Amino acid sequence: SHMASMKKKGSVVIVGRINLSGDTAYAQQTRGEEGCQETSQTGRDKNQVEGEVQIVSTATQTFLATSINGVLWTVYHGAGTRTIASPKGPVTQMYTNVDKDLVGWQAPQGSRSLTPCTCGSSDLYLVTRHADVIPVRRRGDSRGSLLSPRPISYLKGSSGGPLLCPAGHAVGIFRAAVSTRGVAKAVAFIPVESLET
Ligand SMILES: COc1ccc2nc(C)c(O[C@@H]3C[C@H]4C(=O)N[C@]5(C(=O)NS(=O)(=O)C6(C)CC6)C[C@H]5/C=C\CCCCC[C@H](NC(=O)O[C@@H]5CCC[C@H]5F)C(=O)N4C3)nc2c1
Ligand SMILES: [Zn+2]
Repeated sequence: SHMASMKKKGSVVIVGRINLSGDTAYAQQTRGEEGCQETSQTGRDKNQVEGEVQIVSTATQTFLATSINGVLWTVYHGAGTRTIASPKGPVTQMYTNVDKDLVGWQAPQGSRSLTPCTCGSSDLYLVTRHADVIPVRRRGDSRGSLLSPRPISYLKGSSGGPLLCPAGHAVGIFRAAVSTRGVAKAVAFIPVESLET
């Protein structure tokens, strides 16, 4: 049967975190590939969630997700409409806006949220999936220039991650990057003003 064969997409799965709790940022893995794949099909994740910045994966892609205002946020171009695995099964998005490249699920129990920035700073810090902290000078409301131009491979797979102000508040989450000749020159982010409700 055609219809009896039709499968459902898996869930997004938290497979790690970027620990920002001390004086040193570092990535932690909390689930390997096989467990990720199994957890994606069942949607049941018994792992204890911690921190603000999660490493997340689908069957095919991996990226980041950041908790702000009690919502775990990430990019639509990573997560699409997918549910997220939780200790109680798959959890449906409570926010979806493809026009902002944004989705959100209720923050997992045990997680913490970052504080939205109110400083109006232009000195930003992008945290990557590799726990690199990359100085960015803000350009207007939703863009930023890299102070230090690195290869664009350094930024691949960090969408959903936070841009932070000097005090560690969330200014937005990383959405896109602009390069020239393969060197990253600027970034676009979803302002924290939209990361609420
Ligand atoms: C499908 O529904 C939608 C809805 C809205 C929507 N909105 C945007 C902007 C969009 O873009 C897509 C995905 C996004 C991306 O790659 N995001 C990053 C990442 O890391 N992704 S990822 O985590 O690897 C991944 C893929 C999730 C797992 C962080 C970069 C890092 C490196 C980029 C490498 C080369 C790619 C350069 C692109 N450049 C660019 O578009 O610049 C724009 C154009 C001019 C201004 C500027 F904003 C770019 O950055 N893109 C291309 N797709 C969609 C799709
Ligand atoms: Zn701030």
